[PDB]
Order: sequence, then C-alpha cells, then structure tokens
Amino acid sequence: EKYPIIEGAEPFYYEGNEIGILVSHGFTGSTQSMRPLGEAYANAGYTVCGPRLRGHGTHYEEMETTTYQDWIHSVEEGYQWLKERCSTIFVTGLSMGGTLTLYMAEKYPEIKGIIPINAAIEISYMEAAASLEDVRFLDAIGSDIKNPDIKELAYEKTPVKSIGEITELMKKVKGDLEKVNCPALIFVSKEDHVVPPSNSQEIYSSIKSAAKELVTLDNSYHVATLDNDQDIIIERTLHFLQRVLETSSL
Repeated sequence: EKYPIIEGAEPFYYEGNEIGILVSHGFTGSTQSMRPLGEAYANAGYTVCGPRLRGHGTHYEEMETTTYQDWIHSVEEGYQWLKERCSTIFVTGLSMGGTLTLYMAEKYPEIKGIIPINAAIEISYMEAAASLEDVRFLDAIGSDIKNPDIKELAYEKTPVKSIGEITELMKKVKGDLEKVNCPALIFVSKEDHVVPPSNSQEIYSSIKSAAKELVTLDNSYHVATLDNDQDIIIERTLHFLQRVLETSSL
C-alpha cells in the first residue's frame, strides 16, 4: 500500500456473452476515461474487460518505474481473462491504449476487429523529451477535453523516464502496422492537442485491413471518450461490432 489505487481507477470486468471487448486506457490516464464505453458495451450484452495499466491509477512515481513491456503485459492479462470466457474478441483503446490495440492486432490474427481512438504512433516532441537527462517530470498531458464541465482522472505530472517507454512502444507498433489485417474502425479528433491527428490518418493508410474506416470527431479534443462526441464513439462502435459479427458468406 505504498501506491494504492485511486478511487475510480480500478480495472473493470463485466460478465456477458461469448463476445469479449478489451478496452485500454492511455498513458498517465486511468480506467475512469474508459468506463463509460465499457458500461455501454456491457449493457449491449458483451463481456468487457478494462485493465488498469501497470503503474497507472496509483502515483506518477510508480509509473516512473514501469516499462512498456509492463503495459503490454497488463493488456495481455486482460486478453487472457477474456479468452477464458469468450470465443470472439475485439480490442479498443484511447491514445496509448490505441497503440496497444494496434500491438494486439499485429500479434494476434484471431482478434476480430479493432477500434483505436486517437491512437499514438509518432509524437516528435515526446521523442525529444525522452532524451532529457536532468528533468524528472514534465507537465500533465491529461484533461485535453473540449467540454469545460468534464474532468479526467490522470496524473498531474508526466515522468520523463516513462516518455522513453512510450516512444519505444510507438516505434515498434508503427513499424508493424502492415501486420494489421482485421476490420478497423479508427476514431480521431479534429482538434487533438496531445496526439497529432495525422497519426490516425497514417494508421489508416498503413494497415492492410480490407475493411477500414476513419471517423473524425468534430466536437472533441484528445480525451474523446469523455468529451462531447462520446455518443458517436459508443454508437458507431456498437454498429461496427454488429456488422463484423453478422458477416457471413453472403
């Protein structure tokens, strides 16, 4: 209990039918940014897993000590929980959660479809910040939200050591984008002040999926899962899941 889980940052698990959705939060963030999506998908009947990434939802000094392999493992552990209960699995995530969504689709051909939201593959400023030798923390990246009455549960500082980890993860995932073949629904905000929207556009044009769509959210900033266009993400995701699940030879 050096670094207890902050109230509202707990992992979430909803037992439903044999179709599972893995839902990943992003870097310095928490499940609080993703639970509205998870609840909506659970209400539609699906089994849902929203893992807490290692070092997240506790303290930024714990995050500072974590590796990108730790964050991958948190997602792999949630994938395993779904595999114990589900025969078909989809993955969705926000920002670095979208990077991890792409990582999973690059590794597992069995994944049925992906829904990355403002996914991160190349952020030149973070590449430079990762190289700072004498700065421990930079400012928070969280709460880039257009609706002024909405707040995100995310850390108040960003560890420089952790920036190096996300930079390495992004480089790996970016290099492997041609391994993605499953249906993809890519959401991107028009005015994202954290992850360049061109990242999602490059994902769209680099993956090999025969079925791909990019949806631009005109009324949201980076944390779109909590922002004005949350309803578009939820409803269009549900339509996408239904269409993939209903696909037949006809």
